[PDB]
Amino acid sequence: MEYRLKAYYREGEKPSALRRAGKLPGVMYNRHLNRKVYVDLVEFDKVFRQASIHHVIVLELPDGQSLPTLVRQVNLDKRRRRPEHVDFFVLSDEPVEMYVPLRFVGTPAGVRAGGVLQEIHRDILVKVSPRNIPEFIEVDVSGLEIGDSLHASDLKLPPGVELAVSPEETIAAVVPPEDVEKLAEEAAA
Amino acid sequence: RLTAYERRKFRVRNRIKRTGRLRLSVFRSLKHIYAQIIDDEKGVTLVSASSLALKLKGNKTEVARQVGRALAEKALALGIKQVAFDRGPYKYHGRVKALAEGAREGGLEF
Amino acid sequence: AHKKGLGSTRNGRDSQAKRLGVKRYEGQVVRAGNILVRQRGTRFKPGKNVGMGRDFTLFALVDGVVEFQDRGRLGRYVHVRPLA
Amino acid sequence: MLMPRRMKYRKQQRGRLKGATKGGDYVAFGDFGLVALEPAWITAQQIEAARVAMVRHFRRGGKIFIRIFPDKPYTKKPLEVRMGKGKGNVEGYVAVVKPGRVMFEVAGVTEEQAMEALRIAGHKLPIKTKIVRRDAYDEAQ
RNA sequence: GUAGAGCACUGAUAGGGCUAGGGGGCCCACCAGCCUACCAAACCCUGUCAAACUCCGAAGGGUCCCAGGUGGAGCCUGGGAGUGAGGGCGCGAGCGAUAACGUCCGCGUCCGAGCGCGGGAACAACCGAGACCGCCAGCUAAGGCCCCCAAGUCUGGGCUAAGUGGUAAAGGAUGUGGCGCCGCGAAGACAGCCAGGAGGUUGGCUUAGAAGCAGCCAUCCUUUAAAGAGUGCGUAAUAGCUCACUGGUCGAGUGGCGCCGCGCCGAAAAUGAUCGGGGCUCAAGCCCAGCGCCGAAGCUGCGGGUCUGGGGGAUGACCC
RNA sequence: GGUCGCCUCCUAAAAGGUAACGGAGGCGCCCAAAGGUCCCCUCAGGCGGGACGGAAAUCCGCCGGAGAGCGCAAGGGUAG
RNA sequence: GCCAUCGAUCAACGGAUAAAAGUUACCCCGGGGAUAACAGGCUGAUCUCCCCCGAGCGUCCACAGCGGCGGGGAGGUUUGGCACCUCGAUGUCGGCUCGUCGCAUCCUGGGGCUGAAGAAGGUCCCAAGGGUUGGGCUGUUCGCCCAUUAAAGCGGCACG
RNA sequence: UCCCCCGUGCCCAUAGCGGCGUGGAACCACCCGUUCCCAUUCCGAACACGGAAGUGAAACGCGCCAGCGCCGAUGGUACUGGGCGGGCGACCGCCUGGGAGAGUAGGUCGGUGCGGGGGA
Ligand SMILES: [Mg+2]
Ligand SMILES: [Mg+2]
Ligand SMILES: [Mg+2]
Ligand SMILES: [Mg+2]
Ligand SMILES: [Mg+2]
Ligand SMILES: [Mg+2]
Ligand SMILES: [Mg+2]
Ligand SMILES: [Mg+2]
Ligand SMILES: [Mg+2]
Ligand SMILES: [Mg+2]
Ligand SMILES: [Mg+2]
Ligand SMILES: [Mg+2]
Ligand SMILES: [Mg+2]
Ligand SMILES: [Mg+2]
Ligand SMILES: [Mg+2]
Ligand SMILES: [Mg+2]
Ligand SMILES: [Mg+2]
Ligand SMILES: [Mg+2]
Ligand SMILES: [Mg+2]
Ligand SMILES: [Mg+2]
Ligand SMILES: [Mg+2]
Ligand SMILES: [Mg+2]
Ligand SMILES: [Mg+2]
Ligand SMILES: [Mg+2]
Ligand SMILES: [Mg+2]
Ligand SMILES: [Mg+2]
Ligand SMILES: [Mg+2]
Ligand SMILES: [Mg+2]
Ligand SMILES: [Mg+2]
Ligand SMILES: [Mg+2]
Ligand SMILES: [Mg+2]
Ligand SMILES: [Mg+2]
Ligand SMILES: [Mg+2]
Ligand SMILES: [Mg+2]
Ligand SMILES: [Mg+2]
Ligand SMILES: [Mg+2]
Ligand SMILES: [Mg+2]
Ligand SMILES: [Mg+2]
Ligand SMILES: [Mg+2]
Ligand SMILES: [Mg+2]
Ligand SMILES: [Mg+2]
Ligand SMILES: [Mg+2]
Ligand SMILES: [Mg+2]
Ligand SMILES: [Mg+2]
Ligand SMILES: [Mg+2]
Ligand SMILES: [Mg+2]
Ligand SMILES: [Mg+2]
Ligand SMILES: [Mg+2]
Ligand SMILES: [Mg+2]
Ligand SMILES: [Mg+2]
Ligand SMILES: [Mg+2]
Ligand SMILES: [Mg+2]
Ligand SMILES: [Mg+2]
Ligand SMILES: [Mg+2]
Ligand SMILES: [Mg+2]
Ligand SMILES: [Mg+2]
Ligand SMILES: [Mg+2]
Ligand SMILES: [Mg+2]
Ligand SMILES: [Mg+2]
Ligand SMILES: [Mg+2]
Ligand SMILES: [Mg+2]
Ligand SMILES: [Mg+2]
Ligand SMILES: [Mg+2]
Ligand SMILES: [Mg+2]
Ligand SMILES: [Mg+2]
Ligand SMILES: [Mg+2]
Ligand SMILES: [Mg+2]
Ligand SMILES: [Mg+2]
Ligand SMILES: [Mg+2]
Ligand SMILES: [Mg+2]
Ligand SMILES: [Mg+2]
Ligand SMILES: [Mg+2]
Ligand SMILES: [Mg+2]
Ligand SMILES: [Mg+2]
Ligand SMILES: [Mg+2]
Ligand SMILES: [Mg+2]
Ligand SMILES: [Mg+2]
Ligand SMILES: [Mg+2]
Ligand SMILES: [Mg+2]
Ligand SMILES: [Mg+2]
Ligand SMILES: [Mg+2]
Ligand SMILES: [Mg+2]
Ligand SMILES: [Mg+2]
Ligand SMILES: [Mg+2]
Ligand SMILES: [Mg+2]
Ligand SMILES: [Mg+2]
Ligand SMILES: [Mg+2]
Ligand SMILES: [Mg+2]
Ligand SMILES: [Mg+2]
Ligand SMILES: [Mg+2]
Ligand SMILES: [Mg+2]
Ligand SMILES: [Mg+2]
Ligand SMILES: [Mg+2]
Ligand SMILES: [Mg+2]
Ligand SMILES: [Mg+2]
Ligand SMILES: [Mg+2]
Ligand SMILES: [Mg+2]
Ligand SMILES: [Mg+2]
Ligand SMILES: [Mg+2]
Ligand SMILES: [Mg+2]
Ligand SMILES: [Mg+2]
Ligand SMILES: [Mg+2]
Ligand SMILES: [Mg+2]
Ligand SMILES: [Mg+2]
Ligand SMILES: [Mg+2]
Ligand SMILES: [Mg+2]
Ligand SMILES: [Mg+2]
Ligand SMILES: [Mg+2]
Ligand SMILES: [Mg+2]
Ligand SMILES: [Mg+2]
Ligand SMILES: [Mg+2]
Ligand SMILES: [Mg+2]
Ligand SMILES: [Mg+2]
Ligand SMILES: [Mg+2]
Ligand SMILES: [Mg+2]
Ligand SMILES: [Mg+2]
Ligand SMILES: [Mg+2]
Ligand SMILES: [Mg+2]
Ligand SMILES: [Mg+2]
Ligand SMILES: [Mg+2]
Ligand SMILES: [Mg+2]
Ligand SMILES: [Mg+2]
Ligand SMILES: [Mg+2]
Ligand SMILES: [Mg+2]
Ligand SMILES: [Mg+2]
Ligand SMILES: [Mg+2]
Ligand SMILES: [Mg+2]
Ligand SMILES: [Mg+2]
Ligand SMILES: [Mg+2]
Ligand SMILES: [Mg+2]
Ligand SMILES: [Mg+2]
Ligand SMILES: [Mg+2]
Ligand SMILES: [Mg+2]
Ligand SMILES: [Mg+2]
Ligand SMILES: [Mg+2]
Ligand SMILES: [Mg+2]
Ligand SMILES: [Mg+2]
Ligand SMILES: [Mg+2]
Ligand SMILES: [Mg+2]
Ligand SMILES: [Mg+2]
Ligand SMILES: [Mg+2]
Ligand SMILES: [Mg+2]
Ligand SMILES: [Mg+2]
Ligand SMILES: [Mg+2]
Ligand SMILES: [Mg+2]
Ligand SMILES: [Mg+2]
Ligand SMILES: [Mg+2]
Ligand SMILES: [Mg+2]
Ligand SMILES: [Mg+2]
Ligand SMILES: [Mg+2]
Ligand SMILES: [Mg+2]
Ligand SMILES: [Mg+2]
Ligand SMILES: [Mg+2]
Ligand SMILES: [Mg+2]
Ligand SMILES: [Mg+2]
Ligand SMILES: [Mg+2]
Ligand SMILES: [Mg+2]
Ligand SMILES: [Mg+2]
Ligand SMILES: [Mg+2]
Ligand SMILES: [Mg+2]
Ligand SMILES: [Mg+2]
Ligand SMILES: [Mg+2]
Ligand SMILES: [Mg+2]
Ligand SMILES: [Mg+2]
Ligand SMILES: [Mg+2]
Ligand SMILES: [Mg+2]
Ligand SMILES: [Mg+2]
Ligand SMILES: [Mg+2]
Ligand SMILES: [Mg+2]
Ligand SMILES: [Mg+2]
Ligand SMILES: [Mg+2]
Ligand SMILES: [Mg+2]
Ligand SMILES: [Mg+2]
Ligand SMILES: [Mg+2]
Ligand SMILES: [Mg+2]
Ligand SMILES: [Mg+2]
Ligand SMILES: [Mg+2]
Ligand SMILES: [Mg+2]
Ligand SMILES: [Mg+2]
Ligand SMILES: [Mg+2]
Ligand SMILES: [Mg+2]
Ligand SMILES: [Mg+2]
Ligand SMILES: [Mg+2]
Ligand SMILES: [Mg+2]
Ligand SMILES: [Mg+2]
Ligand SMILES: [Mg+2]
Ligand SMILES: [Mg+2]
Ligand SMILES: [Mg+2]
Ligand SMILES: [Mg+2]
Ligand SMILES: [Mg+2]
Ligand SMILES: [Mg+2]
Ligand SMILES: [Mg+2]
Ligand SMILES: [Mg+2]
Ligand SMILES: [Mg+2]
Ligand SMILES: [Mg+2]
Ligand SMILES: [Mg+2]
Ligand SMILES: [Mg+2]
Ligand SMILES: [Mg+2]
Ligand SMILES: [Mg+2]
Ligand SMILES: [Mg+2]
Ligand SMILES: [Mg+2]
Ligand SMILES: [Mg+2]
Ligand SMILES: [Mg+2]
Ligand SMILES: [Mg+2]
Ligand SMILES: [Mg+2]
Ligand SMILES: [Mg+2]
Ligand SMILES: [Mg+2]
Ligand SMILES: [Mg+2]
Ligand SMILES: [Mg+2]
Ligand SMILES: [Mg+2]
Ligand SMILES: [Mg+2]
Ligand SMILES: [Mg+2]
Ligand SMILES: [Mg+2]
Ligand SMILES: [Mg+2]
Ligand SMILES: [Mg+2]
Ligand SMILES: [Mg+2]
Ligand SMILES: [Mg+2]
Ligand SMILES: [Mg+2]
Ligand SMILES: [Mg+2]
Ligand SMILES: [Mg+2]
Ligand SMILES: [Mg+2]
Ligand SMILES: [Mg+2]
Ligand SMILES: [Mg+2]
Ligand SMILES: [Mg+2]
Ligand SMILES: [Mg+2]
Ligand SMILES: [Mg+2]
Ligand SMILES: [Mg+2]
Ligand SMILES: [Mg+2]
Ligand SMILES: [Mg+2]
Ligand SMILES: [Mg+2]
Ligand SMILES: [Mg+2]
Ligand SMILES: [Mg+2]
Repeated sequence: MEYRLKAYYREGEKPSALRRAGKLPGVMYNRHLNRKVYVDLVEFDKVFRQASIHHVIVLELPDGQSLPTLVRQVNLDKRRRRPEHVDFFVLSDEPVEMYVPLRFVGTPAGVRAGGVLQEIHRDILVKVSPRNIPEFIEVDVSGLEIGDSLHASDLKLPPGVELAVSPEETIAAVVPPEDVEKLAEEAAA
Repeated sequence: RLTAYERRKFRVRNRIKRTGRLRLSVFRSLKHIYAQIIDDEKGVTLVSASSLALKLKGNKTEVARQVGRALAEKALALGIKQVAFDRGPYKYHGRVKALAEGAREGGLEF
Repeated sequence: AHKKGLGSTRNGRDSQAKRLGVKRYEGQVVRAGNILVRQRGTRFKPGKNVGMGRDFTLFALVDGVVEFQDRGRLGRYVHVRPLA
Repeated sequence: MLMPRRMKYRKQQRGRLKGATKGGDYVAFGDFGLVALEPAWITAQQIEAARVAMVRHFRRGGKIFIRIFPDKPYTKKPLEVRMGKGKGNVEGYVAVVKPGRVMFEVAGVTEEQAMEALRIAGHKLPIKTKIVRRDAYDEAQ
């Protein structure tokens, strides 16, 4: 739940060049600092797949620095569906907003009834200090029948963690399945 | 959001400001009345007369007349003679009127 | 042979172009009377030495130099600074 | 059959199809999606056709998402008539799709099940397509 | 106020939440409790769409001032016109069918009038280039350098095996080279070899037995180095008989997924064929790098003509 | 067959202008107040409360920048 | 005359007269390939042919024979679109005569699968060498019908 | 020449909504009264006049806090003036200059001019 990844500085070098040279341009900022950076693409990839916005990534800077960062945002090539830039948000002692992976557990009554659990939110935005960033946030989705749902206003919350959205943000629900016989009255429509 | 107070103010003030003359503005508190003369080009008061500053008293209307008269004295001295009357949110009547009437025979051209 | 039951067109017209717009710009020298802006409504407002005609036309009242101004919520204004 | 309930205007100019997709480029609902590789006017017939194909494939089960909608009126002048004398009539609606646009999504159906179903769907579409899995990249968007 | 983008307005919009009302059942009705895998206004979240939507908004474009700019520039007055069928190409739109050597506009260009010159086989408008005249001199452009046909059968480095090159799509494939990621592995794997691979199936059943193998009927339990109420063959049927499977043996690599380069199929026409032809396969094809050279009426050299300007003339004639 | 003049919007490619038997709509009137001026006032809509009285008549309260109104089509403008 | 003002669906709205509809195959002249009908050409919507998908049918079994909803092409026979050659003339259907070429093959030849027992048939592949009848009806092309046949192919050639 | 208040402009929400607190010496406001001037399609609500018993409750001024609203980089990308290349073709790609919108970090409970009154 704490990852490393080597980073490097950059100035004039054109992003285009850097990309077709297998690196990935980025940036590194918080209220106090802001620095153009780049990482190895293939190296970022393997890390980011696991870490995501959810877990802290530590940037090994050339000047021997080791910075705690969250990935704040990631810019995609629309055509290619492939990363073209990264934002690294350097953590400070301060509390920070962030997305924490929800973990639904227990197979819902509705899923058994033949429905399907639509996982509306997969992470939830939260105020929390770095030293105490949680991860798996369990959710009993088991009592959920078809036509029911639960909201943010129904979450575990480890201590020292703020429901940083509307409480009424609907978290997940259970929806009736696709069904071939529905096509009948869809034809009768 | 706006009070009818404010709406009147803008409405009568803007019209006068367009004529480009000097502006005789007026404030009419429950206890006093004040009148300053303004160059809206530069945004500056050229001369001012008031009840509080005059250390004056003796029935509001009769008082008001004098502050006008006094206003003209200091005005004409400076060179001011041509002027336009900002009657503010107040109906041209009574106290405000008296200020005008005084400032008139006091020498101001308006 | 060819020319079969075709159709018609229930519309297909327009009005004449009205040549609206700003006619003199910031920094342009102008004679009193010069048309400064042709417009519909006050897309611009008359400022210093600028009058407005019945169809919202903005013209100079003095010989001078045209000057523009955006006063935010109070609208945009065309002025004419006279020249000494 | 998709089409607007109501319409501000009945006929609509054709337009070009410049650039990559404007947005709707990341998976947002299910686990797998179908992505447009080349641009096209996707007919309301095709949308529906793909939809049915998936439905049918995993008979009763899973949920299908449809991230495209035909709001563009498609015109056609009658057969064997000449140019001019007005614009043709509306004869259907299309959805303008561009490369990168995820068009369908599925969920709550096994990985193998999703793969075949989305695959069949693409066969109905007039363009080249690719299937994709929900990524860390998608959830980041 | 466009391209882009955006949803704040006007509309559109999929899912979810929330929630007036509407519908089905219940209570049963008189009013009220209804609860609702149905329909759904407003509203909220996710996710989008629009020439006649815009909270936003470039690049550009326009005009003004200052500066450069002496040009077959510019401005004023007047004499003489011709033109008022245009077209192709690039780009931006409408119409059309995201047809047309289509049509209608806009910006540019060329043909028109440059059907004069080089290239593109041939070819107004594509690439190169604006032809005053002469030369058996030179340099270059595009395009080329194996022969027709001027110049490298030049030099490195890859790919292609289809004559692809030498003109087509969805989509199909153990083509081929190159990158990856994923399990397997000598804690002897993959390929075959291989002793083994009894059912108390007394299948719940079956009827001229329809006792594992028409009969998609819990779809048993055993001895374990491993043997399924069965992956199969003679059957409506007993025999027979493969597979699963562990077991050694073998000894060193094997399996699956993804991306890139180049190629294969899909690929049927009417007088005789063909990449212009011959012909071409570590190329005479494709891609990367380098050094040469060929070549147009362009540019240069030499001679001459004429127009304009500026000098000369310390004058016309003439001269530079 | 349709059209023929005028106006509004788009097409129109961010100055002006710009075509098609391209996409949508209007006009051939009107007002002695719907004109001039001085003075005063501020909408629509929502929620709550209120005899007859309702979705909506008139009254009270709180909210509200303009989504109302501006004779007429549309645009622009507009409660300073 | 001057000044003010009135009479215009002069609406074909820059308004030809104060005052005006048809017809010609009985027709004529000047022009136009600036412009239609024939044919060519570009296009290929329509037309014909061939594919991709595999929903489902075929007792059983997606693929013997079939192929929902949809998707991609080839051809240039049909009807069109466009108006590029031709209006100082490119004669237009069917028949006859003479053919010749294409092959997406009607027959004959060689094959694969078959829900191929055999005989037959179905479907696909190869193959253009040769062959592909005579009548009734209608101007007919097309089409129906009679009698046969190994078969009574379809297209191009200015619908030769 | 620092502080508070009053009138008035300018910048036009970083200034606003909302919340909590503070202020009556002075100013200002509500306040007191309807004789007079003036006034209400009814009402001294408003406008107006004569006042000063009361109060900062309202309003207003000044603070404080970031729920709302508003502002919002850097980095990257879209698009693009100009110049090019690949592909039969649909469309892609390169150099050069310019460069958004969204979103991220983050900012904000205003800043200033002229006059008047009152302070230390
Ligand atoms: Mg390390
Ligand atoms: Mg800071
Ligand atoms: Mg690497
Ligand atoms: Mg550390
Ligand atoms: Mg369960
Ligand atoms: Mg629901
Ligand atoms: Mg239906
Ligand atoms: Mg329906
Ligand atoms: Mg407001
Ligand atoms: Mg008012
Ligand atoms: Mg007002
Ligand atoms: Mg000022
Ligand atoms: Mg006294
Ligand atoms: Mg007197
Ligand atoms: Mg005087
Ligand atoms: Mg015809
Ligand atoms: Mg007709
Ligand atoms: Mg009609
Ligand atoms: Mg117009
Ligand atoms: Mg005009
Ligand atoms: Mg026009
Ligand atoms: Mg005026
Ligand atoms: Mg005007
Ligand atoms: Mg300025
Ligand atoms: Mg300003
Ligand atoms: Mg404003
Ligand atoms: Mg204003
Ligand atoms: Mg305004
Ligand atoms: Mg609908
Ligand atoms: Mg396009
Ligand atoms: Mg784009
Ligand atoms: Mg693009
Ligand atoms: Mg691009
Ligand atoms: Mg898009
Ligand atoms: Mg799930
Ligand atoms: Mg499933
Ligand atoms: Mg497809
Ligand atoms: Mg994926
Ligand atoms: Mg993944
Ligand atoms: Mg998220
Ligand atoms: Mg705008
Ligand atoms: Mg505009
Ligand atoms: Mg708005
Ligand atoms: Mg609007
Ligand atoms: Mg709306
Ligand atoms: Mg809506
Ligand atoms: Mg919805
Ligand atoms: Mg809903
Ligand atoms: Mg009901
Ligand atoms: Mg009932
Ligand atoms: Mg009842
Ligand atoms: Mg009862
Ligand atoms: Mg009831
Ligand atoms: Mg009753
Ligand atoms: Mg009853
Ligand atoms: Mg209930
Ligand atoms: Mg527009
Ligand atoms: Mg637009
Ligand atoms: Mg902005
Ligand atoms: Mg803004
Ligand atoms: Mg702007
Ligand atoms: Mg800018
Ligand atoms: Mg600009
Ligand atoms: Mg100059
Ligand atoms: Mg002439
Ligand atoms: Mg002329
Ligand atoms: Mg003419
Ligand atoms: Mg012409
Ligand atoms: Mg031209
Ligand atoms: Mg041209
Ligand atoms: Mg061409
Ligand atoms: Mg072209
Ligand atoms: Mg298009
Ligand atoms: Mg198309
Ligand atoms: Mg096209
Ligand atoms: Mg074409
Ligand atoms: Mg087409
Ligand atoms: Mg074209
Ligand atoms: Mg075109
Ligand atoms: Mg041009
Ligand atoms: Mg030439
Ligand atoms: Mg030329
Ligand atoms: Mg010629
Ligand atoms: Mg040439
Ligand atoms: Mg040539
Ligand atoms: Mg050629
Ligand atoms: Mg020629
Ligand atoms: Mg040509
Ligand atoms: Mg030639
Ligand atoms: Mg030529
Ligand atoms: Mg060339
Ligand atoms: Mg070139
Ligand atoms: Mg040279
Ligand atoms: Mg040379
Ligand atoms: Mg060149
Ligand atoms: Mg060269
Ligand atoms: Mg050669
Ligand atoms: Mg030669
Ligand atoms: Mg040679
Ligand atoms: Mg071959
Ligand atoms: Mg070849
Ligand atoms: Mg070649
Ligand atoms: Mg080619
Ligand atoms: Mg070819
Ligand atoms: Mg080729
Ligand atoms: Mg291909
Ligand atoms: Mg393959
Ligand atoms: Mg494969
Ligand atoms: Mg493979
Ligand atoms: Mg390959
Ligand atoms: Mg690895
Ligand atoms: Mg691993
Ligand atoms: Mg494996
Ligand atoms: Mg591994
Ligand atoms: Mg071991
Ligand atoms: Mg068996
Ligand atoms: Mg059976
Ligand atoms: Mg059991
Ligand atoms: Mg036996
Ligand atoms: Mg046996
Ligand atoms: Mg993979
Ligand atoms: Mg790769
Ligand atoms: Mg890859
Ligand atoms: Mg091929
Ligand atoms: Mg050759
Ligand atoms: Mg050659
Ligand atoms: Mg050859
Ligand atoms: Mg020459
Ligand atoms: Mg020469
Ligand atoms: Mg000579
Ligand atoms: Mg010479
Ligand atoms: Mg000289
Ligand atoms: Mg001389
Ligand atoms: Mg008529
Ligand atoms: Mg323009
Ligand atoms: Mg009336
Ligand atoms: Mg009044
Ligand atoms: Mg009033
Ligand atoms: Mg109301
Ligand atoms: Mg009410
Ligand atoms: Mg009521
Ligand atoms: Mg009643
Ligand atoms: Mg009321
Ligand atoms: Mg509105
Ligand atoms: Mg109303
Ligand atoms: Mg307004
Ligand atoms: Mg309005
Ligand atoms: Mg305002
Ligand atoms: Mg006279
Ligand atoms: Mg008429
Ligand atoms: Mg009439
Ligand atoms: Mg006429
Ligand atoms: Mg006449
Ligand atoms: Mg005449
Ligand atoms: Mg006769
Ligand atoms: Mg005759
Ligand atoms: Mg003829
Ligand atoms: Mg011909
Ligand atoms: Mg066509
Ligand atoms: Mg048809
Ligand atoms: Mg085919
Ligand atoms: Mg069946
Ligand atoms: Mg079978
Ligand atoms: Mg099946
Ligand atoms: Mg098949
Ligand atoms: Mg059907
Ligand atoms: Mg088709
Ligand atoms: Mg053809
Ligand atoms: Mg033909
Ligand atoms: Mg044709
Ligand atoms: Mg033409
Ligand atoms: Mg032509
Ligand atoms: Mg004849
Ligand atoms: Mg005969
Ligand atoms: Mg014949
Ligand atoms: Mg045959
Ligand atoms: Mg045969
Ligand atoms: Mg056979
Ligand atoms: Mg048989
Ligand atoms: Mg078949
Ligand atoms: Mg033959
Ligand atoms: Mg033959
Ligand atoms: Mg034959
Ligand atoms: Mg016969
Ligand atoms: Mg006959
Ligand atoms: Mg006959
Ligand atoms: Mg017939
Ligand atoms: Mg016959
Ligand atoms: Mg027979
Ligand atoms: Mg016969
Ligand atoms: Mg023939
Ligand atoms: Mg023909
Ligand atoms: Mg014929
Ligand atoms: Mg023909
Ligand atoms: Mg024939
Ligand atoms: Mg101080
Ligand atoms: Mg201030
Ligand atoms: Mg400021
Ligand atoms: Mg504000
Ligand atoms: Mg609050
Ligand atoms: Mg608070
Ligand atoms: Mg408190
Ligand atoms: Mg406090
Ligand atoms: Mg306190
Ligand atoms: Mg006191
Ligand atoms: Mg008294
Ligand atoms: Mg009395
Ligand atoms: Mg009285
Ligand atoms: Mg009065
Ligand atoms: Mg009275
Ligand atoms: Mg009354
Ligand atoms: Mg009255
Ligand atoms: Mg307060
Ligand atoms: Mg707070
Ligand atoms: Mg905030
Ligand atoms: Mg703003
Ligand atoms: Mg930036
Ligand atoms: Mg940049
Ligand atoms: Mg560019
Ligand atoms: Mg460009
Ligand atoms: Mg190009
Ligand atoms: Mg090319
Ligand atoms: Mg490309
Ligand atoms: Mg380049
Ligand atoms: Mg370049
Ligand atoms: Mg740049
Ligand atoms: Mg650039
Ligand atoms: Mg703060
Ligand atoms: Mg604030
Ligand atoms: Mg505040
Ligand atoms: Mg402060
Ligand atoms: Mg200062």
